[PDB]
Amino acid sequence: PFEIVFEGAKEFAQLIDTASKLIDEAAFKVTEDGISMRAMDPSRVVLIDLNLPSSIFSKYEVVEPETIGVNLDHLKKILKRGKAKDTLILKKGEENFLEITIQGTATRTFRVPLIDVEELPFTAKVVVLGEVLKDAVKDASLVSDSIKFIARENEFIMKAEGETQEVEIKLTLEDEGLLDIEVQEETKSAYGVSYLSDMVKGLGKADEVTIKFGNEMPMQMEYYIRDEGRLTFLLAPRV
Amino acid sequence: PFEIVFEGAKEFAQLIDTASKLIDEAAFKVTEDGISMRAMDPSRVVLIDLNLPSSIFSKYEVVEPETIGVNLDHLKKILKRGKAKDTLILKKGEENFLEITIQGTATRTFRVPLIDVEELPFTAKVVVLGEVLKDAVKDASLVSDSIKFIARENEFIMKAEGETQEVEIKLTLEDEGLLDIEVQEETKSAYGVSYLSDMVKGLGKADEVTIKFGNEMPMQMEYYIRDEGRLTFLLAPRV
Amino acid sequence: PFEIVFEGAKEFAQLIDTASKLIDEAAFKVTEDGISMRAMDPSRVVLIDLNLPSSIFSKYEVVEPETIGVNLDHLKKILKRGKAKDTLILKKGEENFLEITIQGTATRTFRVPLIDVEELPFTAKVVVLGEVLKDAVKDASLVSDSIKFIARENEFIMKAEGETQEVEIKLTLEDEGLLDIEVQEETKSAYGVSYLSDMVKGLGKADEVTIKFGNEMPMQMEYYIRDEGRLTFLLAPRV
Repeated sequence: PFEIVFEGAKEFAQLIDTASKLIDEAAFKVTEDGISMRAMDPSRVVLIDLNLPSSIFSKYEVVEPETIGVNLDHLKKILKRGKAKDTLILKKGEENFLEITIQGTATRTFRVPLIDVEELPFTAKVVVLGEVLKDAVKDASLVSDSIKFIARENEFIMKAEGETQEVEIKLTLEDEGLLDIEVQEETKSAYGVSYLSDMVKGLGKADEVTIKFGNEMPMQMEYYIRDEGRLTFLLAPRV
Repeated sequence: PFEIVFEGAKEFAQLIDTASKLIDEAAFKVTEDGISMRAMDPSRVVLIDLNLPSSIFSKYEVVEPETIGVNLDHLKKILKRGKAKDTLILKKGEENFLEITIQGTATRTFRVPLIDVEELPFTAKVVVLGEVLKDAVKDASLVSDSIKFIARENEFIMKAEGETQEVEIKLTLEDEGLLDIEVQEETKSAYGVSYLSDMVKGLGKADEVTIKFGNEMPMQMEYYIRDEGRLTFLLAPRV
Repeated sequence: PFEIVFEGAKEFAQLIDTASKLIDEAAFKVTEDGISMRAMDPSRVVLIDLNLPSSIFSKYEVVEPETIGVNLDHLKKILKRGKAKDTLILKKGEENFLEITIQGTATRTFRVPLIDVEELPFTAKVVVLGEVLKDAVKDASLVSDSIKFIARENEFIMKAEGETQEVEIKLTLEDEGLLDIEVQEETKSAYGVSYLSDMVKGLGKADEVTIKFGNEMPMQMEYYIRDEGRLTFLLAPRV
């Protein structure tokens, strides 16, 4: 069916690690154009959409298109064996088995059984640095389990208050953190910090994150893996 | 009342972290000259005297003098959010609330409720490197809960023995560790290693530590934070 | 009896640390030529043979030959106090006490009581990089408690399978990992991963490891500490 090679096994491990913090089971659609995966977290709050085009792979050969289901927690522990300079080879041919090869000084091939997996009018859009978003969520985690997103004409505010203390992060476009802001009407919404904590991990300091959300509306978070691999989250608002 | 800015949020976090290992509650006197704090550990063995002059702050503006009480364990977790290059802003104006702002790529402002806090003839003086003192205490921690301090005319000895093993550290002025030694009469005293372990943390390898103590007498340990900020411990002798 | 000095206290600590993961009690024979130690793991599966010649020591003076018994777990915690650039001095003279001196900025001398300790036709030989052997064992640890060693005329295979998954590492001399291979007849044998995990720790990426084993036969693993200090393991085959 296919032979797929990814340079930098550790970074691919982190990518799967990030997803594994929200999902445990997922089906990967392997086509001629790339690898796509759409899964949902157990609490049905987060929709994860991962798109890995062939351009981010050193070698991409798919003889026949196929959808495979893997255990991300199982897959993660194997991918963590790879170093930063290691080469990752994803081979599939034994009908119901996935070959995971970590190639560095030597060639180490894992053999994993495949499993059966069952397969918005945003009024505010902002583009923020991954660092700022990461720090803001962690800050909110100290004071509350809930973080509020506020977007005005020329300012973006992330605010969280608890029983005793409070944290607030304001961005006004003239700052380094905020790169772009497109707001139609004043937009307020609150989300679970615990969820945002998991989907914010793996973010680089230079990563550009696009956030779309509305009043009492789910938010869409999107950034790119190696500039071509798209990772999109759809987070439901806090009840 | 005041606006105080400190460059290097992580180092300030470590300073509060060090104190938090001995005290949980403390009152900070904020004057025109600097910030001072005098608190005592729960076991009433250690007296901590911290002095932070305005010279170690990038911006020091105190409109009106005031004494504020904070939870160091609470304060510590917030200050740990700051990086090494981060900017720390301590703002106070809302009568009973302290604003803690971590400023790096973006501006993140915490809001913390203030709490109500209730506010020797040394015969031997030595000046030792922070590294030597740190290593000696940790060495003593392996063999005993008690460490003995011995100071002669031209030698300084830290010795600890347990039930089975023993460690000894001798300094004779001609060594790199000992920089100065002023001893009137032969001086012996023992102290709790657990306490010395906490007050020795955060010490640099180049820090100069001045130790004063006497026979069956409490010891005074003092070194400087950024060459101007004075940190002084008063440790009672072992019973 | 002797005064022995070793430059690089941290590396010596790691050496004792590695052995301590297999043995808890051992007798060290100190002669004019070097220090040797032969002990066995509690489960009587592994024989450890350590040889430390005088050439790896900065100063080696043995007045009288002697065999001393120490607690490696006790010894390890003391040696961990030493840094990479620290100097280690092993002094013995008080008949039943060992002096352990860590010398860096200052001189810290420990005093430890000595204890009383009670003192193959290989058909396949391979020389492999320490990195490859380390990675292979860790890979096998994920899928099974048993790892199989296979050596053919011009290929060396380490294979492990569990209940659901499988890992395989093939080396064919033309690879970077395999440096030499001398095989008489086809050789197969299996060993416990848990044991191999402990004796593979401390291995460098550039270390050359010589492995000798036979059909249903114990394996001999050998590499060198600082090119002169020989460390040899004798691991029994899996039942």
